[PDB]
Formats: sequence, C-alpha cells, structure tokens
Amino acid sequence: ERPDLAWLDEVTMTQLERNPYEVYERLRAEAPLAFVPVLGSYVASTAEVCREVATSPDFEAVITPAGGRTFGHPAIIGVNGDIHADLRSMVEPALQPAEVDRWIDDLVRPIARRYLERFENDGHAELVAQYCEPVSVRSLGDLLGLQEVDSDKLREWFAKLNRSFTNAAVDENGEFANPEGFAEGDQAKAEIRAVVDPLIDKWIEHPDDSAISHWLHDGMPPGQTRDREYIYPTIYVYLLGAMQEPGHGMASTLVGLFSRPEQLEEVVDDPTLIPRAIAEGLRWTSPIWSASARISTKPVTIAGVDLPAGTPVMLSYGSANHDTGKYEAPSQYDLHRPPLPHLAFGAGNHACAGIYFANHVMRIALEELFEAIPNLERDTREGVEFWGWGFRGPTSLHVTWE
Ligand code: HEM
Ligand SMILES: COc1cc(C=O)ccc1O
Repeated sequence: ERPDLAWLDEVTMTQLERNPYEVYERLRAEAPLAFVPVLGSYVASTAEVCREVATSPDFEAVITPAGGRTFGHPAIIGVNGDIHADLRSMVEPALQPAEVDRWIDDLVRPIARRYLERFENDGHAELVAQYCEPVSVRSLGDLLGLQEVDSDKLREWFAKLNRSFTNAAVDENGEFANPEGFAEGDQAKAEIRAVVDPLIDKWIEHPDDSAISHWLHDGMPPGQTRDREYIYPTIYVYLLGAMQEPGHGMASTLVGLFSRPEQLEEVVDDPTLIPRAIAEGLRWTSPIWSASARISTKPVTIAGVDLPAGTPVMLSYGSANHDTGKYEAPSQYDLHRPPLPHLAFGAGNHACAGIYFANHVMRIALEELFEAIPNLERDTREGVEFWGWGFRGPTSLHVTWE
C-alpha cells in the first residue's frame, strides 16, 4: 500500500530466515516502521522505533499470529493487566538476582563439566549440539523440575516450537501460507503434556523446590494451585525461548570471537572479559531477533506512520541492534565496542524476566569451555551458517584443537 516500498512485496520468508540483514538494512534507512507483506504486519527495524513501541503507554503486549497459534492463552509474552501481573509474580522468584546468586554456580558448572567431559579430549566437536544447547537446556530443565527429561528431548522440543512459532508467512489475504507448519508444534505440545502432566499431578500434592512446583503454589490461597491450563502457555514460553536462547547466545558469542582471533585470545587469557564478550555477542546476533510484538491500544503516530488502534507491530530487536545511528560497523563483532545499551533483552514492562540468570548460564559455560580447551580454534574447513528470523543462531559450530 506504500508505493515507494513496493519492493517489499517481493521479499520472501526464506530470504528473511536465511539472511534478514540486507532487507532490514534497507528498512532502517527507508522505513523504520514498515508493513512487510509476507509477514502481514508492521515491523519496527530501528533502535528508536523498537524502544518507543516497547515502552509506549499506547501499546500493550500481543503475540504474533503464528506465536499465538503455537502457544494459545495466556502466554506471559502476550497478555496484559491483572493476568500479566500474576504471571510475572509467578515466574520472578527464582529469577531474582539475590536468589540466582545462591545456587547458579552449583547448577551450571557441574553441568558444563559433564558435557565437556564427553568430548574435551577428542580434538574436534560441533559445539552447538555437543555443548551450547545441552548446557542451556540442562541448566533450565533442572531449575524447572524437568531433571528426568533428557537434554536431547528438550532440544527437540524447542526446535519444533521454534519452527511453529515463527511459521509467520502469509499470502495475499493475510492467511497463513504454510498451515501444515504448525503440526510439529502441536506434536511437541502433546509430548510435553504427557511428560509434564504427571509431574504437575505430583507437585500439587507434594510441592518441592522446583520452579514449576512454585508456579503452581506461590501466592495462592491455602490448598489451592494455579490451574495447569492457566500455566501451560508460559511453560511453552520457557520450553522455546528460555531453553533455546542462552545456547544461541553463547554460540553466537563464540562465532564472533572466532571472527576476531586476537579478541578470542584476549578472553581466554582474561576470562573476566567473558561478560563483555557475551554482551557484544547478543548485540551482534540477537538470539531473539524478531519474535515479539506489541499492539496499539489507541491511534498513535510512530515514525511518521499514523497507526489506528489495534495495530500489531513486530519488534525486530536483532535489526535494532545493528542500528548505525548507534553503532559503528555493527555487522562486525568487536569485543572492544564502547558499551552501549542494547535491545537483545527487549524493553518496557514485557522486557526479559530472566536476564540475570541467562547471563550467568552463558558466562559460566564459556568460562568452563575456555578452561578445558584453551587452544580452541574454529574448524575453518566448515562454514558457520546462521538461520532464523524470529529466533536466530548458528546451526552448527565446528571447532578443532590440539
Ligand atoms: C540470552 C538469552 C535470552 C535472551 C536474548 C532473551 C530475550 C528476551 C526477549 C527479547 C524477550 C521479549 C522482550 C520484549 O518483548 O520486549 C524476552 C522475554 C522473556 N524472557 Fe528472555 N531471553 C533470554 C533468556 C531467558 C531465560 C533463560 C528465561 C527464563 C529463565 C527468560 C525469560 C523470559 C520471560 C519470562 C519473558 C517474558 C517477559 C514478559 O513478557 O513479561 N529469558 N526474553
Ligand atoms: C522467553 O521465551 C520466549 C520469548 C519470546 C519473546 O519474544 C517469544 C517466545 C518465547 O518462548
């Protein structure tokens, strides 16, 4: 409908999944708020527009259409008002910094060592499947009370939920172009129910220190628990992004450090630089790249576009984190980039609830990896491909050493 952006009519879903950065570089220059036809939504591409929409009193949370098809109601990312306040109060206790500091090291460090012990003397590894994803899901899985769910299964679940959640392509009429692409999401949810329903049965009668047991019990009147149908969509929120993103973050940080070998050496020599390395990794390839959204609650003007009430806007934080109005040569990883705010954890009342936990998981994992394999080198015989528009990370990370 906007004549000068008619080229957007020819942008494809596959192009956005394989490499969104060229289209979004054009968006940041041409139309920081733009309707992208294949996504069927306005998209915010710049840091200023993303932060404004995420913090605006004239917007509230909404799930993307394929995200809502995948999670249903009430997913913590998609609700507001009293329901959102309750779900935030439900998830926040185990994520409080003072609480995380009590146990995070005894949680993640033995897990990192266990996975490292399986390959640290091999001279070769694929770090996404052998280290980053397992440490991420095993840490969170244990925290949640899913100790008896294998890391293989947790990784399978987040991969299926990922593809269903981001099955965003629509046709001329705004209908999903790939309706069959939700089926594996439905299959994942059905498997999750068969595993987690007996655990919830047990936690209702015998609460313990698992996070999901506390989601059932915390803040409730005596003898009551939150209904499982009320909490399952937030369980799915965790079983996708909370399981997937710390692994994406550490893998992307490693890819960035490999691209700057002098800086990889710096960090191996001085592991106190790992937090700064991770912060730049999250900016450089944001794990949650364009998965969240808001909806206007009143008519509002953003980036010169007059939006009616009820207008969804996708927040492409991964593009916002390459805003050249903020950063110099953002496409390059640079450990020594001057520390600035970034949007990889979002903004506003729906900003990431697990920042402190997530940074610790990534930090400890990289600490133990560099301790165990200080001469880590990237297998330059194999390339690193990134995939994903909603959630983005490297599909593999082949390394060698010795
Ligand atoms: C590097 C890892 C992670 C990244 C980059 C990340 C990023 C994000 C982003 C971008 C959002 C949406 C914010 C917005 O819409 O403005 C979000 C929401 C959320 N994240 Fe994180 N996340 C990570 C890990 C985690 C972990 C490990 C947990 C839980 C232990 C978690 C819990 C949540 C929750 C509960 C929300 C929903 C908040 C709400 O809607 O009120 N995240 N995250
Ligand atoms: C923290 O987990 C999630 C976060 C988001 C943010 O947009 C979307 C789906 C998720 O599962």
